[PDB]
Amino acid sequence: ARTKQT
Amino acid sequence: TKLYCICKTPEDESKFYIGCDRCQNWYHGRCVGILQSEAELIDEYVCPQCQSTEDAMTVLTPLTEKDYEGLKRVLRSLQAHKMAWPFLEPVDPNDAPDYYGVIKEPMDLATMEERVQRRYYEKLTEFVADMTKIFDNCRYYNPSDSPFYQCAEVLESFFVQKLKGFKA
Ligand SMILES: [Zn+2]
Ligand SMILES: [Zn+2]
Repeated sequence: ARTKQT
Repeated sequence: TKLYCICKTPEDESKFYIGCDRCQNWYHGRCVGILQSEAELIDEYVCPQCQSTEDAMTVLTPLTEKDYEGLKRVLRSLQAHKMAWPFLEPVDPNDAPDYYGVIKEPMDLATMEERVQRRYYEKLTEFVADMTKIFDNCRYYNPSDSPFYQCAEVLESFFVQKLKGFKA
């Protein structure tokens, strides 16, 4: 999946 | 700066986001119920609203080649079921006159098989409607405590489970 994390 | 998620907020780099491959919006994992550890295990992500739309449209999309083959397998499974005996073939006009006096839209599994063969059905909803007609006709014509009525109850329960996850 495409994600944005710290 | 854009606004994202169901909560309509600008990007906060301290928060975890997951992107929906269908609508292309971004969602806080916390707002859609998915943690980073869980997100690692899935390839594509479909947000809750998009997933609800996909679930609802399953019965409306065109029946594909594979769908038709699957419908045949579903019919075969029902035809082999112990409680399917009252529904395998049309009621014999000769065994039962008033059946047709009150049922003008009869339906049975053999007739449904013929309909799948010639591609009478073009959407899953149409196939499900004919199956439901088999059971509704039966429950309309027989008492609830009768074996016929209960066979419809049993087979419909079996049918609902058999159809789970049917569409690609
Ligand atoms: Zn949010
Ligand atoms: Zn979406």
